[PDB]
Amino acid sequence: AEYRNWSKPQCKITGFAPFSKDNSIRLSAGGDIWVTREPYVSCDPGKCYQFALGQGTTLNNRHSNDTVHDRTPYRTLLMNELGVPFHLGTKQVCIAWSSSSCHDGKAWLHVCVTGHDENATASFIYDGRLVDSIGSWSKNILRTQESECVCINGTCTVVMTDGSASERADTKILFIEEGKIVHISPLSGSAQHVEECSCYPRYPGVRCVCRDNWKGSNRPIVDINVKDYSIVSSYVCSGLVGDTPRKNDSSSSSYCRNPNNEKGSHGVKGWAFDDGNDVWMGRTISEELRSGYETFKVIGGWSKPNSKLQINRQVIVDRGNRSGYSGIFSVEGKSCINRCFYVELIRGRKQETEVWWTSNSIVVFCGTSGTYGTGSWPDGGDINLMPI
Amino acid sequence: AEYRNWSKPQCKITGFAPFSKDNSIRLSAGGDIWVTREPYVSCDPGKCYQFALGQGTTLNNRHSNDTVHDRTPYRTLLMNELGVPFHLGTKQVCIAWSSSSCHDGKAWLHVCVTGHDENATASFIYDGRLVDSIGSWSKNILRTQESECVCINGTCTVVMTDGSASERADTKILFIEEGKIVHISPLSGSAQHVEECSCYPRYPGVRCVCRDNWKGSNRPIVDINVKDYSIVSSYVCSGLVGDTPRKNDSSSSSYCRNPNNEKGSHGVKGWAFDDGNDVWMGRTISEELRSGYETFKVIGGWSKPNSKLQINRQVIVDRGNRSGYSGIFSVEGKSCINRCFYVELIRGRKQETEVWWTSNSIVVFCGTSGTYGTGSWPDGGDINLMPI
Amino acid sequence: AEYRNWSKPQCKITGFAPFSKDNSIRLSAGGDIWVTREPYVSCDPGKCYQFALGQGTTLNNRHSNDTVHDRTPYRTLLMNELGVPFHLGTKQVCIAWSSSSCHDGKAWLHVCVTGHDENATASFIYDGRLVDSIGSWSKNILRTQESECVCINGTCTVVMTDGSASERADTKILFIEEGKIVHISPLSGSAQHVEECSCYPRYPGVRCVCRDNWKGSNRPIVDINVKDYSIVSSYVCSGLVGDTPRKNDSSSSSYCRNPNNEKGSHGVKGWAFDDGNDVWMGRTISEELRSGYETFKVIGGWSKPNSKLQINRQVIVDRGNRSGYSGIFSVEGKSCINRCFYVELIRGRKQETEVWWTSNSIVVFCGTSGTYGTGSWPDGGDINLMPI
Amino acid sequence: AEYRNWSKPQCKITGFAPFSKDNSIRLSAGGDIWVTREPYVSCDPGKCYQFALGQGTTLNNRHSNDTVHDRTPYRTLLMNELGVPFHLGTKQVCIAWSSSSCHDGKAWLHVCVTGHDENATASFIYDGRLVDSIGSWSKNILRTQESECVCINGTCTVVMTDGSASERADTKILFIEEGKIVHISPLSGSAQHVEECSCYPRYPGVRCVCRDNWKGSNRPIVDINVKDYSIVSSYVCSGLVGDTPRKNDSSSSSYCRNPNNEKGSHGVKGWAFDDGNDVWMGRTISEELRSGYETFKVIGGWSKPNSKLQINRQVIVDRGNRSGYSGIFSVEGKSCINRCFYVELIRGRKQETEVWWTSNSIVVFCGTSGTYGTGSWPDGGDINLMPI
Ligand SMILES: *[C@@H]1O[C@H](CO)[C@@H](O[C@@H]2O[C@H](CO)[C@@H](O[C@@H]3O[C@H](CO[C@H]4O[C@H](CO)[C@@H](O)[C@H](O)[C@@H]4O)[C@@H](O)[C@H](O[C@H]4O[C@H](CO)[C@@H](O)[C@H](O)[C@@H]4O[C@H]4O[C@H](CO)[C@@H](O)[C@H](O)[C@@H]4O)[C@@H]3O)[C@H](O)[C@H]2NC(C)=O)[C@H](O)[C@H]1NC(C)=O
Ligand SMILES: *[C@@H]1O[C@H](CO)[C@@H](O[C@@H]2O[C@H](CO)[C@@H](O[C@@H]3O[C@H](CO[C@H]4O[C@H](CO)[C@@H](O)[C@H](O)[C@@H]4O)[C@@H](O)[C@H](O[C@H]4O[C@H](CO)[C@@H](O)[C@H](O)[C@@H]4O[C@H]4O[C@H](CO)[C@@H](O)[C@H](O)[C@@H]4O)[C@@H]3O)[C@H](O)[C@H]2NC(C)=O)[C@H](O)[C@H]1NC(C)=O
Ligand SMILES: *[C@@H]1O[C@H](CO)[C@@H](O[C@@H]2O[C@H](CO)[C@@H](O[C@@H]3O[C@H](CO[C@H]4O[C@H](CO)[C@@H](O)[C@H](O)[C@@H]4O)[C@@H](O)[C@H](O[C@H]4O[C@H](CO)[C@@H](O)[C@H](O)[C@@H]4O[C@H]4O[C@H](CO)[C@@H](O)[C@H](O)[C@@H]4O)[C@@H]3O)[C@H](O)[C@H]2NC(C)=O)[C@H](O)[C@H]1NC(C)=O
Ligand SMILES: *[C@@H]1O[C@H](CO)[C@@H](O[C@@H]2O[C@H](CO)[C@@H](O[C@@H]3O[C@H](CO[C@H]4O[C@H](CO)[C@@H](O)[C@H](O)[C@@H]4O)[C@@H](O)[C@H](O[C@H]4O[C@H](CO)[C@@H](O)[C@H](O)[C@@H]4O[C@H]4O[C@H](CO)[C@@H](O)[C@H](O)[C@@H]4O)[C@@H]3O)[C@H](O)[C@H]2NC(C)=O)[C@H](O)[C@H]1NC(C)=O
Ligand SMILES: *[C@@H]1O[C@H](CO)[C@@H](O[C@@H]2O[C@H](CO)[C@@H](O)[C@H](O)[C@H]2NC(C)=O)[C@H](O)[C@H]1NC(C)=O
Ligand SMILES: *[C@@H]1O[C@H](CO)[C@@H](O[C@@H]2O[C@H](CO)[C@@H](O)[C@H](O)[C@H]2NC(C)=O)[C@H](O)[C@H]1NC(C)=O
Ligand SMILES: *[C@@H]1O[C@H](CO)[C@@H](O[C@@H]2O[C@H](CO)[C@@H](O)[C@H](O)[C@H]2NC(C)=O)[C@H](O)[C@H]1NC(C)=O
Ligand SMILES: *[C@@H]1O[C@H](CO)[C@@H](O[C@@H]2O[C@H](CO)[C@@H](O)[C@H](O)[C@H]2NC(C)=O)[C@H](O)[C@H]1NC(C)=O
Ligand SMILES: CC(=O)N[C@H]1[C@H]([C@H](O)[C@H](O)CO)OC(C(=O)O)=C[C@@H]1NC(=N)N
Ligand SMILES: CC(=O)N[C@H]1[C@H]([C@H](O)[C@H](O)CO)OC(C(=O)O)=C[C@@H]1NC(=N)N
Ligand SMILES: CC(=O)N[C@H]1[C@H]([C@H](O)[C@H](O)CO)OC(C(=O)O)=C[C@@H]1NC(=N)N
Ligand SMILES: CC(=O)N[C@H]1[C@H]([C@H](O)[C@H](O)CO)OC(C(=O)O)=C[C@@H]1NC(=N)N
Ligand SMILES: [Ca+2]
Ligand SMILES: [Ca+2]
Ligand SMILES: [Ca+2]
Ligand SMILES: [Ca+2]
Repeated sequence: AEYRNWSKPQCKITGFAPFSKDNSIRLSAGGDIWVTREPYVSCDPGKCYQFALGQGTTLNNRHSNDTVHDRTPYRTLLMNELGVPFHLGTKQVCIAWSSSSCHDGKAWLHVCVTGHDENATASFIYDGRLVDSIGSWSKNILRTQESECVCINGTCTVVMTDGSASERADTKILFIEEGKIVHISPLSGSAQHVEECSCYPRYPGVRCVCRDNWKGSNRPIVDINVKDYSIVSSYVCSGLVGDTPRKNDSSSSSYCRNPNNEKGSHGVKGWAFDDGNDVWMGRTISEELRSGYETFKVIGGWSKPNSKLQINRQVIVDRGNRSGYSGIFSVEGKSCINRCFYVELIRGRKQETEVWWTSNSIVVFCGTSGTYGTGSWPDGGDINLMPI
Repeated sequence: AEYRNWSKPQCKITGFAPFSKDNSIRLSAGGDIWVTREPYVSCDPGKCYQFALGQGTTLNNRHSNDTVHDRTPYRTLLMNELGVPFHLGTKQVCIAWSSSSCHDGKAWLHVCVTGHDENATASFIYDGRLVDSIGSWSKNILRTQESECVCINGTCTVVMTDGSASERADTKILFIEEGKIVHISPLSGSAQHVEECSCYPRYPGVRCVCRDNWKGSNRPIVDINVKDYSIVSSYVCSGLVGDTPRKNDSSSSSYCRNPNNEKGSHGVKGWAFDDGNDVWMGRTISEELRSGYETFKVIGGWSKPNSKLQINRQVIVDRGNRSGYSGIFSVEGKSCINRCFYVELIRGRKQETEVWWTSNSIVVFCGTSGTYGTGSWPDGGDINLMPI
Repeated sequence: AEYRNWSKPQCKITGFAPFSKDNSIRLSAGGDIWVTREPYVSCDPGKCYQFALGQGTTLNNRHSNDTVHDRTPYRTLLMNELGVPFHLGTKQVCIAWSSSSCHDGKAWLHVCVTGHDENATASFIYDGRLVDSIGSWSKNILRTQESECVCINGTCTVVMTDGSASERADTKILFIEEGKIVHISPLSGSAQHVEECSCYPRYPGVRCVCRDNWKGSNRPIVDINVKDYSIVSSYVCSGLVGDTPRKNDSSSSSYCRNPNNEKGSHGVKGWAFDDGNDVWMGRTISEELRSGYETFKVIGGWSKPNSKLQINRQVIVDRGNRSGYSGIFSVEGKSCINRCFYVELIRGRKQETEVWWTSNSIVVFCGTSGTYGTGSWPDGGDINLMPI
Repeated sequence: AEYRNWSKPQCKITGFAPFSKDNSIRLSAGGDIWVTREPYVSCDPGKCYQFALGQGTTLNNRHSNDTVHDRTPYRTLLMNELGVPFHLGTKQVCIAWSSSSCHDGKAWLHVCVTGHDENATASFIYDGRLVDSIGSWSKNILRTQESECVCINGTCTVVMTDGSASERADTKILFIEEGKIVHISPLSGSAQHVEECSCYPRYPGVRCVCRDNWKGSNRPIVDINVKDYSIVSSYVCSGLVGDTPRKNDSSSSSYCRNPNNEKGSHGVKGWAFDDGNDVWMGRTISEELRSGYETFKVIGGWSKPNSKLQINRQVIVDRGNRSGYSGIFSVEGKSCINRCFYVELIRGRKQETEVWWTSNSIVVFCGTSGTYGTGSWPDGGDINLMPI
């Protein structure tokens, strides 16, 4: 077992091909399935796992009532092989209402945040044991990525924020070796609010695309140097912006450096990645709600401010159907590093009042150098047939 | 771990012996069990797995209503060790309403087709990662074997069709190395319609027996050369024909080359294999419906046009009970390659209107060089005791 | 991985200590648990597994009605790690209404009998593949041990019977190498009826204690020489006899050679083993019914005809509670071979008419060279609280 | 695989960080989950497992009625990976109404006590086989730790008691090598009543902190020398005492040697460990009931009689919520041995009469050298929403 270095070129990407779907809401109506939100995917050198924050209950269960809330002492991080739905034999790997996980080539790191809003604790669990912890620095909901961290040569990086959801906050990037925090770098650069980073290896460093919850509907970028620990930050250049809410495609803007101040408050976790001058990105189809999901390439979208020249659109979830969070993960192939993404498909309250609970299923796609057609892969639960 | 070459002689076969049964419909009445159809069996060098296309629901579940339909975005390929029924802890290995899987000696390949009828995508997943994809070439339900593919020296072959179910279509044979499509050969030869191939290693190549959905109640043969990529095709010589529907045993014919034009439209997935001049084959007992299942050898049935000299009949499922799809798989023994087969036992709509769902169980037999008796191994669900 | 030779002395035994219990009937009232009978235990070099013949249904299931019957096409052999109850994720390793399993040091052999009463088939499955089969020789319920077979230096032995349950029958001992039948020896010697043998390694050969269903309430012994394939047989010398039904302890007899002709018809699977001149044995406490279970040593019970000098009695199941089948298994320790046994605890019809089903749980004890106390470990299901 | 020696220094501890929670009571209301009590945690060199004494039933099950009782023949020791709740696929590793388990670096030892109150048997199971047993010496509820044993260089130690719960009893320390009892040392020293020891490696020996059920609300210490087999004992010096019941913090006392005679009768399993002159310890917040759970360091609490100088308090379970048993486990890191603890969260009768059953969930924390905040992690079941 050697440490991952991710020192291969990024794979050619012509778009994305179907990879996985768990259909967990449909199954919940005829089986004991965990209530979840904030899912993600991360893979060890051999195989992929799906993760989510449990609500400490199954769906067909009186405890599922009012599971819309984000933070309780009963939330734990679930971990199954990808494609295995969260049944009662699912392992809860730590106590968490915010998490990030990654494999360094040798073992799994889990970063798990729980406790009081005003004084939370993050535990660092590596190779099945607790190695480190840190208390809240700003005493206002310490929180992390809700997707995979990234490790190079045994140094794993994870982005965490503490402080306001609607003003300047204190974001820090932790460097972790075999579960031990060896360095913490405060955020630097021009990103003005950073949450829920979707990070990927871009040898020799790590690159993240995140959520600005304050003034931006354009997505922040954070670049992390694992050798000198320097942090830089800015915004995705693309004038087709990635956050929800946002303005329409003709009114939206981004000039690469500053929050656009266009329906900037609130947000959704999302992702994008660079290919030379171009960007690949996903987003909800709706500009207001977490409904629909589309991916596309913006020509010049990485290096040219405010570019809106799109190509290679794919519908992942049709506009009539609910989506949610999305995030990136990276998979090492024979000769290149591939980029994949998941979409959380949220069902229940508050939007759907037919039931009392709030949960999600997942759908997953991976980059391809081949060809593909079209479809739509929504949750598929019939809200009127569900246990309430 | 070395690549499979399958370079051993075929085992002596005197008939088939019971190997596995999952009883999943009976269990569905008292437990959370997936709704499935189109099952199959494939084995790695150590052990066998059962596969099926899920309907994204369990049977005792309101979502099981009207699961007769062939293609939805909720269908996924299930994979368990053979004999483990599709319980809620079953892994969904990809999104699929048509699939083929095989192990090359080192890792599993899955071929999975999903998306719009008119523009489907096939994903190629090898060793737990997406390696390739292809879009629909004829824009009319791209589809594949619904049974195991076959790999020799690391080249895996899979037969796919796109186009009409009731006229000339575009069948292609893909050659896949570690999940990457390295070559695609169009169908050639005298088979006029080819679907749902049951393929087996016949060193140095691959041989398939398939479904003609158009003009043949005789089964097509496709031979695949993995070195020069040439394809040839014809029909099983046996005058006792293998498809359903078909004419009676006295009226039926085949002359080895052309569809017989005898109740040729429609069909069922099935199998046959050669032993010198003789053929072993299975088929439904009913000539009209997917009811009963019998196996036998036809003396001269491989090389003599229209031979009807049968011997070594076995009843697998009595004529009063429902069958369905069937297919071949191959298992490497100490000194020879054995041939085995599964039978899908379909229950529910449209034939049985007592329930709203459509599902199946499975029964599995393997070739033997020993002796055996008689029996009948049907599904065993009591349609009047089932959840509706 | 080397073949087991079992070439160590038998461990010192002062009695038996509790090893396992699965409590499956109690669990069946609040969970999806298989309906079973005829359970047994066998261990690979590392760990033990529990086995049973399923009835192709869970208990809380309409299909559990009238599961008293011995033989159906839905019965399969279940296999879990010992102590894991037969939940819905349990593997069905073959189709069987009669079975025997054993590990040769390298891999598992399963012997599985299914099909028509008058023309059954036994499949031989080794290392996950079908290697051999044999048809019924006497056309009257081919059947086997319902407990572990035994392998020495890669030759596995299994005792099978075909023919009358109430007159002279045709018993044969099969010698099996990597799943292939290499030799079959007919029963020889003075045992007049032999069923359901409980066999154990007694280097350099195999020794079995069985059920006489015809004229004996004394238990037959069959000795198997794995080098020259010779079979000899007689009866356990002990005047305290092991079968049910039987006469009382003062009226019972055995003189080592012939069936005692004392309430000889019918029987129950059971076990005994030798220690020099002494015998260890178990039996039901009731002389008429399968109720209670006791173990003891008979001083002189192996070599002295009709000895009744007992010592070291233990109650395993109190006389007020139901038992059933019992059988031996052997476990290799550091320096000796230990002997253990299981007891099937049968619940339901026909004896208990409060429910419609027939099932069992299990309890397991192992020989000890240490000390122990007393107890009683019955099924524990409350028949009046069970699903019907 | 080498034997554990635990020959590293104890880790720096500044307090404890969240590690695991299973939420099993909440899940029990919508899924088949075992009824348990007396849980614990023990880890092999790679990963941690959770253990508990089952009641031979799931919670949503008529057999769960009146599961308040401590000892039945249906109780078994359950073992899952830590964080996997006790679902129906959980392994029952032995028959037990009292247990201790530990891994010696090569294999698992289980110590399991069952049978009649007046004549119980303890089985010693190592590497999946029964190696030894001992009968009750004092004929009055032979019993053990209900938490992990400890092994050094292949010698495992376990503390057992037989005799009165309310007067002088017969405690013995067993030394076990590969499952075989090689030596038994009677308790010696000034501890006057010793039950339910929480033991940890303190190279070159083993140290335990236990429950005095008779005259002490201060906790006994037992030190075990694994080389010369000598036993010494006393009481934790801290004037803030660890048992429940106890007097208030101002009235309580301990002078290190003798039971304090302060509300000494009854007790709860608990833990403490030394760091030079200081002690870390947990206890219920309530002085009368098993409610709340707090941890803290007492400065001088190991070596200075009656010290009450506390620092580094953490609330684990708020005072309004139920706790129960607690115990220590040790985890080997890169350069030091860490100390962790679990808390049993008891729900149901007799305290909560809304339901008929008695069960528990668990929460687990590990020592940290980092920082942390605050929270409360109670069971979380709504007693008014539970199946009864
Ligand atoms: C079977 O499946 C395949 C694979 O999914 C699918 O092919 C894909 O089709 C989509 C939709 O057409 C393609 O994505 C589009 O790409 C165009 C640019 O490509 C065209 O123009 C260039 C340059 O001239 C040519 O080289 C090229 O050949 C094409 O002709 C983008 O313009 C598209 O974006 C617009 O349309 C979207 C809706 O489709 C809008 O959502 C989006 O906002 C854009 O609209 C606005 O921008 C336009 C200018 O960009 C302008 O007209 C207005 O401002 C407008 O309002 C979109 O990204 C994708 O590349 C194809 N994939 C591949 C690999 O070929 C097949 O269509 C499908 N067949 C069926 C019937 O199912
Ligand atoms: C216990 O279990 C064993 C194993 O399953 C079983 O033995 C098997 O019996 C079946 C049924 O008889 C055998 O299969 C048949 O084989 C004959 C040919 O074999 C005979 O003829 C040759 C050549 O002269 C002899 O060497 C040989 O010894 C036999 O006498 C086929 O003719 C059979 O096919 C016909 O009958 C079927 C129904 O059984 C029809 O479905 C089928 O359509 C065929 O019917 C038509 O063809 C006939 C000419 O072929 C002619 O009469 C008419 O056209 C007719 O309508 C069938 O394949 C099988 O070989 C045996 N297996 C072995 C290994 O021996 C025992 O019977 C069983 N016992 C019981 C009581 O359960
Ligand atoms: C705590 O747990 C331990 C371990 O389980 C338990 O000890 C065991 O007790 C049983 C029951 O007494 C013992 O088994 C009996 O052994 C005697 C022979 O031993 C005695 O005699 C010899 C020779 O003189 C002495 O060396 C020895 O010290 C003993 O005194 C057998 O006779 C017993 O069989 C008879 O009684 C059974 C009921 O207990 C009947 O079911 C059985 O049919 C026998 O009855 C008939 O035979 C008698 C002559 O054999 C005669 O009296 C009449 O014919 C009669 O009707 C039985 O096998 C066992 O050896 C002990 N185990 C060990 C290791 O010591 C403790 O008793 C237990 N304590 C409590 C209170 O729970
Ligand atoms: C965010 O999260 C952090 C980490 O959990 C938390 O910090 C921790 O706070 C607790 C509670 O204050 C600290 O534990 C206490 O420590 C004091 C001793 O520390 C003080 O005094 C020393 C010596 O002068 C100073 O060096 C040091 O800086 C501190 O000022 C103990 O006295 C505390 O025990 C008493 O209070 C408890 C309730 O909090 C009682 O339950 C307990 O019985 C004690 O009460 C009695 O004793 C007193 C003297 O000891 C005396 O006043 C009376 O007799 C009294 O009745 C307690 O152990 C802990 O050390 C902090 N942890 C760290 C690592 O700093 C933050 O508070 C938290 N913030 C929020 C708002 O959530
Ligand atoms: C995209 O949003 C812009 C900005 O709101 C829309 O432009 C406005 O449209 C209304 C008429 O519907 C006018 O009264 C306003 O003067 C416009 N505002 C500005 C600032 O231009 C535009 O219509 C939207 N485009 C689409 C296609 O919906
Ligand atoms: C097999 O099918 C053939 C073809 O239909 C049947 O032959 C027909 O039988 C009817 C009488 O029932 C006659 O009126 C027709 O003239 C026949 N047609 C031909 C073309 O021969 C034959 O009877 C069937 N055999 C069996 C055993 O059912
Ligand atoms: C054991 O069984 C024998 C054989 O039946 C019993 O002896 C019989 O008892 C009855 C009186 O109850 C007499 O009328 C018969 O003459 C006896 N028959 C013989 C052949 O002796 C004996 O009583 C039984 N022993 C016990 C303890 O139940
Ligand atoms: C702790 O317990 C002590 C001992 O009972 C309490 O002291 C008693 O308090 C009552 C008044 O409430 C007096 O009448 C007794 O004289 C006291 N007894 C002794 C022996 O001192 C003390 O009040 C308790 N402390 C707290 C904070 O509850
Ligand atoms: C720690 C926490 O509660 N994070 C929140 C997150 C957060 O409110 C925003 O990013 C603003 O800061 O929003 C959302 C959301 O759906 O918008 C869900 C997350 N829920 C959970 N991770 N549990
Ligand atoms: C891709 C697809 O829908 N294939 C069909 C197949 C097909 O309709 C015929 O071969 C004609 O082309 O028929 C059947 C069938 O039962 O006849 C089931 C298959 N269902 C699934 N594989 N899902
Ligand atoms: C193959 C078969 O049916 N064997 C029978 C067995 C048999 O009837 C007797 O030994 C007489 O021959 O009896 C019993 C029994 O409980 O007495 C159960 C077995 N049931 C099963 N193994 N399924
Ligand atoms: C063997 C046994 O029954 N031990 C008891 C234990 C015991 O009563 C006291 O320590 C007094 O001796 O108390 C308790 C308790 O909750 O106080 C539970 C234990 N239950 C179980 N381990 N099953
Ligand atoms: Ca925003
Ligand atoms: Ca056809
Ligand atoms: Ca008999
Ligand atoms: Ca006490």
